[PDB]
Amino acid sequence: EWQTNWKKIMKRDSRIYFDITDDVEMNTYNKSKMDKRRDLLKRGFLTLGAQITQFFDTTVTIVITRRSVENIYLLKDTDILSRAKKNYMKVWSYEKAARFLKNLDVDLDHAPTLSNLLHNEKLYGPTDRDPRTKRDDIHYFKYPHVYLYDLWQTWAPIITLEWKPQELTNLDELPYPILKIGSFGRCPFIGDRNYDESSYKRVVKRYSRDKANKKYALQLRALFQYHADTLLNTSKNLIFIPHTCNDSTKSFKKWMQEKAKNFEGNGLGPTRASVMSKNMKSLSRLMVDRKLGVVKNSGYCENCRVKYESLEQHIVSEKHLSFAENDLNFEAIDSLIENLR
Amino acid sequence: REELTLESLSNVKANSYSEWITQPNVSRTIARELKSFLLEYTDETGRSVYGARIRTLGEMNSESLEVNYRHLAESKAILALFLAKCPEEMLKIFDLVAMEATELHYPDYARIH
Amino acid sequence: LFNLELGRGVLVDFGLAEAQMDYKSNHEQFCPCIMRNQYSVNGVDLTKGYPKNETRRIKRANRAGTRGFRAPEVLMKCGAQSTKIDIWSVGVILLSLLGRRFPMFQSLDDADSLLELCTIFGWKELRKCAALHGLGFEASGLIWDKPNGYSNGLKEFVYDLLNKECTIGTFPEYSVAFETFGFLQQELHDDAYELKKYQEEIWSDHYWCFQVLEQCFEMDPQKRSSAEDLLKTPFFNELNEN
Amino acid sequence: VKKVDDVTGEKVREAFEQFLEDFSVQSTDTGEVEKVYRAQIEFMKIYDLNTIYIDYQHLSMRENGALAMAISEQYYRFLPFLQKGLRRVVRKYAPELLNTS
Amino acid sequence: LRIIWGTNVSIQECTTNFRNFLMSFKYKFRKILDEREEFINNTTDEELYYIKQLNEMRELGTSNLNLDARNLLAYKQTEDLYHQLLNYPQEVISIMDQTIKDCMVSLIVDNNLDYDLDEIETKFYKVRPYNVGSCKGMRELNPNDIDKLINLKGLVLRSTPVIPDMKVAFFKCNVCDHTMAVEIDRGVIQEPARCERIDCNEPNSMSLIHNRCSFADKQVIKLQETPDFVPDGQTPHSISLCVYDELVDSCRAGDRIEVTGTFRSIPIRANSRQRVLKSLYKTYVDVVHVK
Ligand SMILES: [Mg+2]
Ligand SMILES: [Zn+2]
Ligand SMILES: [Zn+2]
Ligand SMILES: [Zn+2]
Repeated sequence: EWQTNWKKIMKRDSRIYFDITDDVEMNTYNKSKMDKRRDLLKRGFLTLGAQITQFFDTTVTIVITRRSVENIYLLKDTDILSRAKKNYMKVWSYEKAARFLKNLDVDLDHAPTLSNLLHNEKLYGPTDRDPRTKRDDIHYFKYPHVYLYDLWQTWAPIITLEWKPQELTNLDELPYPILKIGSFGRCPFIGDRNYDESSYKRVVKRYSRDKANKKYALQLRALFQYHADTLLNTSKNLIFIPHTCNDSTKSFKKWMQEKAKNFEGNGLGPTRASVMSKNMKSLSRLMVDRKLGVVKNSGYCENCRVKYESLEQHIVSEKHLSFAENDLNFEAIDSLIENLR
Repeated sequence: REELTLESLSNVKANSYSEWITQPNVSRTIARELKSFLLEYTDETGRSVYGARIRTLGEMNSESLEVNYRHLAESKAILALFLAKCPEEMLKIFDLVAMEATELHYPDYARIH
Repeated sequence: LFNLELGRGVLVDFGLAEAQMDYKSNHEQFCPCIMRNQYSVNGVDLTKGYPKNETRRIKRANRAGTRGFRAPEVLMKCGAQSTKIDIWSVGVILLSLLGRRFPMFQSLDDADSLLELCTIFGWKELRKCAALHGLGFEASGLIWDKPNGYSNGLKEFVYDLLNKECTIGTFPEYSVAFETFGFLQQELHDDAYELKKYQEEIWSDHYWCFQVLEQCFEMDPQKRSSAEDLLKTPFFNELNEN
Repeated sequence: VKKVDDVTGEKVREAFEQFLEDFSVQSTDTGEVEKVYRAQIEFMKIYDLNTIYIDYQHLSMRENGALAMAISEQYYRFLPFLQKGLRRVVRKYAPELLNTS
Repeated sequence: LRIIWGTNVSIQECTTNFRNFLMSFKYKFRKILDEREEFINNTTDEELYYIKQLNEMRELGTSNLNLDARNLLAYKQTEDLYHQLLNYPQEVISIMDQTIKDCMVSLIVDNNLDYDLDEIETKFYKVRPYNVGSCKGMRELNPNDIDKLINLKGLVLRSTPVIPDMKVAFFKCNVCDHTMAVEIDRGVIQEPARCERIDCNEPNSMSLIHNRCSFADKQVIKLQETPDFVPDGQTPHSISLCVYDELVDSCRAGDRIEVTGTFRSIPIRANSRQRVLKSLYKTYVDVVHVK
């Protein structure tokens, strides 16, 4: 059982140097793939959380050498294997380190099919390009943004909001709802806009509205005070929980403290396609107001599948009259008219 | 072939040390081996003197590494001899080596110096 | 529709009432969200940005409902919708009463309502909610007043909705909100003994009310409580008279 | 510099290599399994030919048609990879054909 | 709001009007328009005409809708859409293609049909207005008629072989073999002056790979005018028509065809060496429909 007795010092006394030298002559492609092994052991030791010292020290626990640990018989006094013998350092080789990693129960290996590659190339363009580079085909985010997408990438992204920095100015109105609290029943996100509840001109309104609205709330209070069920209402009269926060009545008494003689459309919509053509998106750049060039009831009509600007002319139109006169359309409802009767 | 070791570095296939050091097969070997020398060398007490020098360099934003000649001569005699021989091609490879060594401890240091 | 003096009500509108169909014609299949049967790389990421000219169809899921009462599962286009969402619409009303704000959410857009839910809860909660329906959420660079705001709970939320109210003076002297405000001053720390045990009555009521309020306000559809279990909760311990 | 590799190009080259090596045909009552293209390679080795004749009918069967699509539809893209695969196959089988002689 | 600069066309209003026309047009409207009300038969002239056409195109898998322009005159809401289409064929036809896609998606979803929506969404639908106002021959068109939807009638004399028109330019790095794919924009392709890869920034490393680019079909057809009105003293005229990507080789020599298309003008370079254009523009027709 090596996975526990060796993993206790794994978190507290576990700091390792990786040797970079090579004893014997080597090839350049082989040099690259031994660099890849060095990084592979690096991230196989990194995943477990073991600290690593790039600077060789005397407080180093393990060194792993592409050097021959074995045949150590003749070496320089300054060579790191000599000082590993010298300070009880746990000397390993890369094959021995691979054996240890296999005994760690950690994966050595951390598109398979040509048909899958061709399917991937049917979308996403081809693959003859740098895998990690700004594709110039996909709009990348650099400013404050909100982006909700499908991880399966099977559906189009639902939310793509991208605001320029100057749009983030004027904190009175953001393009997104920053939480605001508000007062007097306001929608929290909505502020008191052009509304100063501290203005007495406003105050003589809310307290007075509360005076006429007083006893409706008193009746409701007395009716919902003791029992949640209202069938046991009839039974000292009113009880209240004491408070100290100032009020509309307290505010108005304060304003007499401070000012009075003293100092201080239809509901439906057409079914539109999701994919926008490139030409239609290009036309969006050329838009100008109708000041250049060239009955409130308006909305969609699920019967005729046409949008109207006027109800009194849609109902008298040809298609709507034809639909209404055709009793085959109103068939399932015809079951109900006489099913109840 | 295209990659050498410290032992094979002594045998020079060129007429003079300048052509030897300029040769890429020798240049990469020298660069790797100086990278090793900066990392491994430690004092008799245990202090990695180049370790502390890199930290001081990073903590002071300096661009000077105070590399000693005892440590190079004792650790890698052939490279100290090469430095004393052709100090123009050397101190050009090793300045890069020192930059790499100080970037490992102090990442994103090229933006400063 | 609720008559106060009789004290009971009825559900009237059904024009937009969809009928659920079966789950199959424990979070492996009810909600990887596979519906529409469309559940059956190198060089491109599709996480750091969106395609400039998109050639994919947007999901088509039911969005019928009302602004500011749409559940998280109906805010992010999710097939396999269940009755659970209506439970969410119960909480918002329960949240409207506690706080004395009727228009709880402006909800100008689906994205706008979803970001409104980010302010009361937090970006991480909304993203972990999205990760359930198979969708990924991402937002950065935004000046949210509290990151992961109102984490103490919706308790602190109503307390702030009441704080601005109890400092300016927007409540009357015969108000009922002051009881909730003084009970959150309990929950947050920031003769005449009908006073004391009606004190205990309304405090126990508020304490359990926030429990049902947070069961209603849950991101997970499945682990959200149903109507039966929500009615069996000890906040409603007045059903013995039946 | 890290030259960009065409992943599907390498895959098509490997598929072409197995097509050249492992392809077999059933003779018409005159013999058992015969590898057509290895025989063609040794034929053009003996007779010092430069052209190898690949039958598209034979190629369509391999890789459930996935090699067939890519070679027919993107021939100008995958031609160097086909050349590399053929050169490797010649290098392992009949290695003396890679020189002008 | 938000009309297009240089045109009367508003995307929202034009889309709404064309959708209403598509959902609610019957051929009895045109029979009334042509003062032929006594030919009106209730059986086939009282069915939505374009709804049936859209259903047939969905069932058959086709992508082109043949829109009779005069039909837009029959409908009241599209009396202005007719003039907008004639005056601004490009914008209006693009809006009509988008509207056709929306209309077919609505037909599939609203009626809850079984048809898959994946291949509908990815399909490019096109509109082919043909029966636009027939007059003015070809020689009576003034420069104010450039970029307008005109209708010619004549005889096909000749047709050039299929010309490849590059739509996507495929470049390749001479150093790291990294490739971008530039899209054409109004006949101009922005050749990269640097490899976009952050690893190498060689200035002139990129080279155009002609045989790996994306090409489309273009064909020039020589037509002899046979106008309804021939002014005194003039001789028969010959014009060049341009067919694109599905109309190539649809007209053979000796065919008598009525062609509806955009009256275009292009500046012709005086010499092949320098970039200097001639002040006298050359006129031709971009074919959108052949009858
Ligand atoms: Mg309703
Ligand atoms: Zn109608
Ligand atoms: Zn779901
Ligand atoms: Zn490059």
